Formats: sequence, structure tokens, C-alpha cells
Amino acid sequence: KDMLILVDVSGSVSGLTLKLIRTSVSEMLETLSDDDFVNVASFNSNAQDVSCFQHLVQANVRNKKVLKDAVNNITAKGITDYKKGFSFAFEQLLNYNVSR
Amino acid sequence: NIVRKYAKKLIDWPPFEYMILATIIANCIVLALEQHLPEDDKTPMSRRLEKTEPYFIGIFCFEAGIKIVA
Ligand SMILES: *[C@@H]1O[C@H](CO)[C@@H](O)[C@H](O)[C@H]1NC(C)=O
Ligand SMILES: *[C@@H]1O[C@H](CO)[C@@H](O)[C@H](O)[C@H]1NC(C)=O
Ligand SMILES: [Ca+2]
Repeated sequence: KDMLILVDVSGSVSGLTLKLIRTSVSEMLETLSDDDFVNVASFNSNAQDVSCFQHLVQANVRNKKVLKDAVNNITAKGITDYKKGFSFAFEQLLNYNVSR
Repeated sequence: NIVRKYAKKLIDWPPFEYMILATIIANCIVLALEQHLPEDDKTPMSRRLEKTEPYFIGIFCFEAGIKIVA
């Protein structure tokens, strides 16, 4: 795979939905091998990476732990913008300078 | 500021009280349609409606104006 996990951290997901979103993303990263590349991005009125990785990194134990620990730190605030978040997602899957 | 020849007191009359009665109903409907989202989030419809408050404010300050000058 080459996933890109687009979390929606906007206002309306606060509360339970955010607990479920961060558990779901943890268990989505758990289904990734070392041949699969992943990167978690989150959007609320503008999209940004949840972690330090700015591209698709490999889904090995260390990178997956960094992504999980970033995801669990995520917080809900602001209006949702699907266009600005999907621009980010589609642009990060066209980045061929990195190993993929 | 007690200027007579109002001509606005005759506007307080049959039809312009049945239009205010309708602007209030429209306003109550608009306040009914709104949805409050948890943290600064806004539905598309609430952003759509937040662009009518100036109309209602205009009509209501107009009512204050005409009643006060009349
Ligand atoms: C991540 O968690 C730490 C620990 O409280 C916090 O200080 C930091 O603000 C969080 N990350 C971001 C990007 O705010
Ligand atoms: C990728 O490499 C090209 C060629 O050097 C460069 O122009 C571009 O800025 C690099 N970065 C991205 C995100 O494409
Ligand atoms: Ca939202």
C-alpha cells in the first residue's frame, strides 16, 4: 500500500468521536507491513501533518510508533475544509522524490 | 427635537405592522435552523444563515427609527 490517513480533527469530532478516531487510526497503522508506506495528515480549515514526517515514510515499528504517538496527541478545533485536506492528501501521494 | 410634521406616525399603520410580524417569524425560523457545533466548528448551513443577521438588524433598527421619530 501507500496509505495516507486523513484524520478529520475539526470541532465536531471532539468528545467520543475523537477517542474513536485515534483508536481507529492506531488499529489502521497496526495492519501495515514494512513494504507499506504511510503518513497521517489531519485537516481543520487547513491540512497539516500530525507528526514530523512530511512525506510517505515506511511503516516499520519505529515510524509506526511515532505516528501513533502523534495521533494520540491530536486535538479537535475549528471548521472543516475537505478541499484543503484532500489537496494535501493527493499532493503527498504524488511526491515521488521519496522512497515509496 | 420635538419637530412636528412627523408623517412617520401615519406609517405606523395596517400594512407595516404585518410586515414586521413576518420579519419576526422569518427571524425565529432562522434561529430555529441553527446548529451549534462543539469547538468553533460551523455547519455549512449555519455559515449560510449568518449572512442574514444584517438584514434583520436593518429592519429592526428601522423600526426603532420610525417609532422613535414618530
Ligand atoms: C503534543 O503533546 C505535548 C504534551 O502536552 C504538547 O505540549 C504539544 O502541544 C502536543 N503537540 C502539539 C503539536 O501541540
Ligand atoms: C522533488 O524533486 C524535484 C526535482 O529535483 C524538485 O523540483 C521538487 O521540488 C522536489 N520536491 C517535490 C515535493 O516535488
Ligand atoms: Ca466538522
